[PDB]
Amino acid sequence: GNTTSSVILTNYMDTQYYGEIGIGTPPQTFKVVFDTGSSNVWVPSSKCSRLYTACVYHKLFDASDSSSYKHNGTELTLRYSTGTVSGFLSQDIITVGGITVTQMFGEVTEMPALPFMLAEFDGVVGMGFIEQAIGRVTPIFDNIISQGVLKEDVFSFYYNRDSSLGGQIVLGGSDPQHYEGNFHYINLIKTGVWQIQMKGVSVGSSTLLCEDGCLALVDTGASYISGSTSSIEKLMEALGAKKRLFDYVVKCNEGPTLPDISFHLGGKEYTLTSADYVFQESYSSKKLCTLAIHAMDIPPPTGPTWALGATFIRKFYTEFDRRNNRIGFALAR
Ligand SMILES: CCc1cccc(-c2c(F)cccc2[C@](O)(CCCNC(=O)OC)[C@@H]2CCCN(C(=O)C[C@H](O)CN)C2)c1
Ligand SMILES: CCc1cccc(-c2c(F)cccc2[C@](O)(CCCNC(=O)OC)[C@@H]2CCCN(C(=O)C[C@H](O)CN)C2)c1
Repeated sequence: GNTTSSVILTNYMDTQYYGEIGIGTPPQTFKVVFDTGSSNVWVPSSKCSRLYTACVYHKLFDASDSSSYKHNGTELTLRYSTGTVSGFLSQDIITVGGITVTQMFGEVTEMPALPFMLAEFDGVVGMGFIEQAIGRVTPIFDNIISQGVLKEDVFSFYYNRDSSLGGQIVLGGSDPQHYEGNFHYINLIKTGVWQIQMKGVSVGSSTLLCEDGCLALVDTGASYISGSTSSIEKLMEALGAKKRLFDYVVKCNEGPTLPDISFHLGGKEYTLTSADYVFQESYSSKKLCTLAIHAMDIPPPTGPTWALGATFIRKFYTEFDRRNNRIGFALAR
């Protein structure tokens, strides 16, 4: 097949990037985040108790409203760093862009208030490998490969700066409009996860972290860049940032003067200036500005690892290659 189809993404405050997918006949619309860090697709369910407030505020899937719905009903539990969602498995036809697929997805009957009452998205579409899929359910992208409609077996991500297009994901290729130059490709350490070897982390001129090498998970569902607590504690100390309850902050006036942060991947230096990784709401010295970096300790086998999230993707257009098991990087525009 020659097909390459694009899905438009809505950018909410440079934290949450989501798009729309139909489910069933007639299609039921859902706002979903496309996450390379998880392999499962799930949406809120009409069987979700209203005692969970998230199921009131978000859109619910009604199985009996779709004639293509096929019952499964196996228990499913997904674990994130934030907590757990629970539900049961179902199967229906899912539309993404111009592509339709019959897909096994979760129907979530348990949706904790924290985080999900802060979610502008209804659900998640896992772009990860089947190796990470709870219940070993075929991921959506694998079902798309089987259809052989794609021009290529690769898919790419584009995240924009809030201010116009929000963001775009392309299935089957990349969009030259949103990147310049050529892609620099880096192989995955192993199949089953989107992760690449990182040869170190630099603050300004000196490389202060990840000196002997570390893991970098490219995560399209990650809002920030996240490293191990040990790494971050040293990074923020070097930047002079102060730890709040949630975030790391710096005096808003000092933000533009913070040094650059470079990530060394595939022998090349990937730099993020203070303008890239700092939220500047004001430049006043009397206000504190949030940093787009924080600490998250990812448990093995996946961790300990860095996570390169929207902060990183925003500057660098990312191509995910299934056929060759590699990740391309190009300057975003
Ligand atoms: C479906 C992923 C997920 C799971 C749990 C909570 C949230 C969530 C949330 F409900 C409300 C606000 C913010 C978040 C996140 O900031 C990411 C939001 C969507 N990602 C996006 O657009 O990246 C461009 C998360 C907050 C906790 C740490 N996060 C993760 O661990 C996400 C994993 O990297 C991806 N599976 C981000 C999102
Ligand atoms: C703003 C203080 C803060 C710090 C750290 C985490 C949260 C948090 C949280 F606890 C629970 C849910 C969602 C969030 C955030 O989505 C960021 C999550 C990080 N994800 C990640 O690294 O994925 C790999 C925030 C939710 C509100 C909007 N956010 C902002 O950063 C707004 C800033 O105040 C703007 N200056 C993100 C909040």
